[PDB]
This record gives sequence, structure tokens and C-alpha cells, in this order.
Amino acid sequence: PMILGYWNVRGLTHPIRLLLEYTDSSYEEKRYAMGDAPDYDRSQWLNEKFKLGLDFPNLPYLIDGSRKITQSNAIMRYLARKHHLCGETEEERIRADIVENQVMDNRMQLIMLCYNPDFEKQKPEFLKTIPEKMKLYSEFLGKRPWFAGDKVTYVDFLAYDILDQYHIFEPKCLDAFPNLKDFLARFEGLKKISAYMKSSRYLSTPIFSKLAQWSNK
Amino acid sequence: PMILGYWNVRGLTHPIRLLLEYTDSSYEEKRYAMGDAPDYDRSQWLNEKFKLGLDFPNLPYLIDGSRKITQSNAIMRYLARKHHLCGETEEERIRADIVENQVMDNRMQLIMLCYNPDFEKQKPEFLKTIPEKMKLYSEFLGKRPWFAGDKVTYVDFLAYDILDQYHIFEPKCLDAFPNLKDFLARFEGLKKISAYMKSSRYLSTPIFSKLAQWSNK
Ligand SMILES: N[C@@H](CCC(=O)N[C@@H](CSc1ccc([N+](=O)[O-])cc1[N+](=O)[O-])C(=O)NCC(=O)O)C(=O)O
Ligand SMILES: N[C@@H](CCC(=O)N[C@@H](CSc1ccc([N+](=O)[O-])cc1[N+](=O)[O-])C(=O)NCC(=O)O)C(=O)O
Repeated sequence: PMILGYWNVRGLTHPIRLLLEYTDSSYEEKRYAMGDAPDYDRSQWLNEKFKLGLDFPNLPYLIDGSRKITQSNAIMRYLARKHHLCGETEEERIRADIVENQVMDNRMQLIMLCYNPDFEKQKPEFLKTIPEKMKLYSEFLGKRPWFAGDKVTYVDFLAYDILDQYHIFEPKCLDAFPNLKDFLARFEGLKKISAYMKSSRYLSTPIFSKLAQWSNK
Repeated sequence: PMILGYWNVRGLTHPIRLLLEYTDSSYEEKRYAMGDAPDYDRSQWLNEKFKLGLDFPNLPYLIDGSRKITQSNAIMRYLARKHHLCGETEEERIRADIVENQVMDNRMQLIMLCYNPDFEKQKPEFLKTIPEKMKLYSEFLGKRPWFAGDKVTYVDFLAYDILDQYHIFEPKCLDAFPNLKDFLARFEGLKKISAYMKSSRYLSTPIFSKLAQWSNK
């Protein structure tokens, strides 16, 4: 089987776990544990960081037979290509690229708050702008069923994830944008996904390490 | 022709300016200026940010007739597909995905440092990490002439860029790595690139905006 490595948290690997399940990939997980405050030990990871044969060691990582990958985005693309979940036309490919990249940007702005020690003072305002990001997703999506075009591609897994996290941080966000509420239910409604979500394997929260200020436990 | 907008700086758009050149693309640029301390005016950009017909407005952006792209990496990829600068086999495609993403990681680390109000005191720390970074790049490339295999592809434009900025920041960071200094010469050595570097269009520094601690001019 394949091996997926990451922190025993949701964080930025949600999209990959969803995808392995969607493609019915034969995989195993290694979920590393950090230590508690004050030191939050990383030894479980660090003891083996440099012993797996990875080009640029990091988490998440993926081992598949002789193939070893790091960089969450690269792992996504590799599975996309293996099960043919990419865009078919130049139009689709260009939407996919944009969305891949956008999600990363929004994921990071989030972290950095949820990691910003003034999480609170910063909060009110941060979520002052949560709306406008959401609006960008909505108009991009329009009336299509999937982000890239006619069928499901890798990017929907990425879009699903940040939109889910958003409506966790500001439940009242999804509100003005019904096409975003429907996407989330259509994604949640894919057979293989529905089953995963009720499984023992599923890990929705926490999103960050105990180090965070939100979804840290 | 094609239009490229970005700050009148190196920033993250160096790879694009280079690829447009290598490919003999007809294009013009809009180089937005930024006010000076203590307020750093952004209005030349802000006045049109929402009037270009872009899906997720940002800098840089590429208008190619009816195709409007944002996200530096998606612009890099649209150019690569158009000019056949992609990996040709699975191997090359995985190599490229990894490097693309790793570059962005190493670019963000530098930005975070150089924007930190504690530049002076934090630098010594950052300095210590360079040797490790460079080693990973050296060993990945090994003895191949370019990042993905026997042929130039778009990731070489991104790799060049990052390796060139770290070298500017820490002149002695590449001394222990032969293959990296050679890779830099091979790339600067390409016909269309030597020619552009001497042009009135060349812009190597500043690397950052006037609100950074290093190379803000
Ligand atoms: N660009 C890479 C980012 C991977 C990454 O940063 N991994 C973090 C987890 S996420 C993360 C992402 C960004 C930041 N951050 O502070 O900017 C912190 C974390 N984190 O885990 O705490 C990790 O713990 N790496 C193992 C290692 O470095 O040895 C990817 O997309 O795969
Ligand atoms: N993912 C994007 C990042 C685009 C971006 O953040 N652009 C900046 C300049 S670079 C930059 C600027 C700020 C930060 N930042 O972390 O605050 C990071 C970067 N960067 O290059 O990573 C900009 O000025 N945008 C104009 C706007 O938003 O209206 C891209 O790859 O194109």
C-alpha cells in the first residue's frame, strides 16, 4: 500500500485523505504526535525526517511503490494524473491552476491568524473580510457543478477544504452564497466521501497544533 | 499584445518576465509604483484592481486577449503549455511539481524574515538555515543539466530565481555547491536570457517593496 505521513491533525492534508478515499486507493497512514506545552516535542517526526529517502523532507509525504513525494500540491497532482481527475481542455486546466493556487493563499492567511498571538483582537476584523473572499469563490463557481468544468477534478478537493474551514470559523459566512452551500453538499454527497465521513479514519478537527488559538484541540 | 502587471520590482514575478523573453512572446508590462513611508500608497494599483475582469484580483496578472490569469504559478504553467515547456514523462512531471512548490516555500521564508520588524536580531537565526536549504537543491539536481531532466522546462525559471535571491542575501551561500553555481551559468547562458539581462527592460533589484527590512531599494 501507499503511505501518507502527517501530523495527527486536519491541517493542510485534508484534501489528500479525501482524494485517496475517492479513488479507492490502497493506503496506510502514519499520524505523528507532537508533544505538549511548553516544548511540543517533534522527535517522532524529526527522528525519521532524514531517513525516508525524500528529496525535500517535509509533512505531508507520500510513498507509492518507488515513488516518494512531498509538497501537498504535488501529491494532489500526482494522484490527479494517476486516476485522471484533471481538466480536459485548456479552459479547465487554467481554472484548476488558479484555484489550486488561490486555496493555498487563503489557507495561509488563515493559519497566520489562528497562529497570530493576537488572534482575538485580530479576529473580529479578520472575519470582517471573510465575506469578500467567499464572494470571490461564488462568482468564480457561478452555475457550474464543479470548479473546473463538467466533471469532478482534484481542485474540488482543495476548494471543499478551505470553504469548509471558513464556515467553521464564521458559520454565518456561507449565508449569502447558496451556490457555495450547494457545492459543499454536492461534494459531501459523493458516495465514497459520504462513507469516509462516517468512518473511523475520518479526522475533521483539530485543524492546527496545540500551538494554535483556534481548532487547536 | 499580452499584458503583465506587477509592482515595479523583482518580487515574485522574475520567473514570468524571464519566460516571456525566452519564448519570444510579444507582451507589454504595467509596472505599478508604491508610495514611500510611512503610508506606502497603493492607489495606482487600487484604482483598477477591480476593473480588469480578473476572477481573483491580484499581482501579478497576465491578460492574453480573453484569458485573464492571476496566481504567478498558474501564469507560469499557462506559458509552459503554450510553448511546450513541461515535463514529457511522469518522472519529469513529478520533479517539476515538487520544485515549483518547494521554491514557493523557500520564497516565503525569506519574505517573512525581511518583513519582520526584528530583522536585525532574527537574521543570525535565518542565516544558519541556508546551508541546509542549498544542500537539498544541490543533491536534487545532482548531475542533470536542468531541474526536471535533459531539457529546460518552466521550473528552471523558478529555481534560478530563488537561488539567485538567496545568493544576493548571503554571497557565500553557494560556495560549497558546484552544481548550483554551474546551473546558474547555464541558465544565464541561454541566448534569449543573456540578451534580456542587458536590455532596458531588466530589473534585478530591489527585490522587495519599500516596506521590507532588506533590499527595499
Ligand atoms: N508547502 C508545504 C508546506 C508543508 C509544511 O509546512 N509542513 C508543516 C506542517 S504545516 C505548516 C505550514 C506552515 C507553517 N508556517 O508556520 O508557516 C507551519 C506549519 N506547521 O505544521 O506548523 C510541517 O510540520 N512540516 C514538517 C517539517 O517541517 O519538518 C506543503 O504544501 O506540503
Ligand atoms: N500566491 C500569489 C501571491 C500574490 C501576492 O500576495 N501579491 C502581492 C505582492 S507579493 C506578496 C505580498 C504580500 C505577501 N504577504 O504575505 O503579505 C506575500 C507576497 N508574496 O509574494 O508572497 C500583491 O501586492 N498583491 C496585490 C493585492 O493583493 O491587491 C501569487 O503567487 O501571485
